[PDB]
Amino acid sequence: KKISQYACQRRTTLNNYNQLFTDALDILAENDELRENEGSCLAFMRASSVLKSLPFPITSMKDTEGIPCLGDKVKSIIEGIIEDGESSEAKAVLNDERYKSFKLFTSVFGVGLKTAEKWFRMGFRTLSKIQSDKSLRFTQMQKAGFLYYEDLVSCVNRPEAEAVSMLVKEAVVTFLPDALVTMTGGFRRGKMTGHDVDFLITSPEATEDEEQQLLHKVTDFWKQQGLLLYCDILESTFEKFKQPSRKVDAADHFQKCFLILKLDHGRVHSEKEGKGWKAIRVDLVMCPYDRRAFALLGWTGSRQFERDLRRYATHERKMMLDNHALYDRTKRVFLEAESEEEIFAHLGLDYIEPWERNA
Ligand SMILES: O=C(/C=C/c1cc(C(=O)c2cccc(F)c2)c[nH]1)/C=C(/O)C(=O)O
Ligand code: NA
Repeated sequence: KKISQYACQRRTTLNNYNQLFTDALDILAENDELRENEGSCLAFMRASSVLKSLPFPITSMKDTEGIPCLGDKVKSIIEGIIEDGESSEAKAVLNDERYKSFKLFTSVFGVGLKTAEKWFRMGFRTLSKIQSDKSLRFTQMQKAGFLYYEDLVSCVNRPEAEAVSMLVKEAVVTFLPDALVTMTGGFRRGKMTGHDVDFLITSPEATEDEEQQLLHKVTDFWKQQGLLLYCDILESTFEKFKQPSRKVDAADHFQKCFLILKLDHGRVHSEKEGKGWKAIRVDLVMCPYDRRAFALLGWTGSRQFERDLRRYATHERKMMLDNHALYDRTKRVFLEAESEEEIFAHLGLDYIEPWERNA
């Protein structure tokens, strides 16, 4: 059969046989994001995504025949890597002063594209020179980002993610004992590591007020217990009867919080001390019970899988999909789902397992 142009019609597992090509294409896509070239960024992301789905490594240009999303620019990059095992294009990006600075500065929690650009234009090149500067003013997010930098830059492993899951579940059930807590993001897709641990929380019997107060109760409990190192709660802007997003990259309107938690080493059951704890980035999302499948699907990712799911729904099925709902423009009805499988069925897609969504 023919490989689909949509990530939602491909099985993308963590055994990537084309890391030589995709690491180069991911660097080129990231540079186009920095250079504000959204179009070229998207073309490299789609090419990298399709190669990640292959069950074999590309070893000749003939191997690329019949593969979609491989334009002439991309094929030149693949050709170059086949030639000497390296990408001269990606090598130039890795040695570029702006690219190096952007990667380094945005590696700090609280620093995005605008602050990284600002510091570069000010002549900063190292985090040591930024942190020690007496004229710079930092946001509370950046202060936390610098204070817990070494812990946050070290990858969160599965024993740590599970230790955090235990803490989240223990805190949540204290206030809502019927609540369902699910680990989402990369770890749900089978990843060994991640930069953070994400969770979806839902309750079948909670009221609108109970739903709203849970993240405040849980974070106050952790603040009392001296485990809350950073906390930012974004209130819900969810609209029960609004049509799903038409945007390329849909925004999530559910109540959520961006945290840094103190994880004591005694809570981690691993193969393996220092201060005896590690700072961990944790995100919590609270959603209404009836929207739990849409939120789970959205938060499981990957970002490319989500983009293609929504693009397929729009272009192929005249349906509108987002983290909150699924709307059928032809039948003029919202479609209900109690599981991810039901969402895939509504869209006419064969079910793709979470570990097959690493697009
Ligand atoms: O990999 C991509 C990100 C989506 C995504 C969401 C997350 C987390 O936030 C996350 C991380 C670790 C643990 C955890 F529980 C949650 C992980 N995957 C996107 C590509 O497709 C690309 O950029 O090419
Ligand atoms: Na950052």
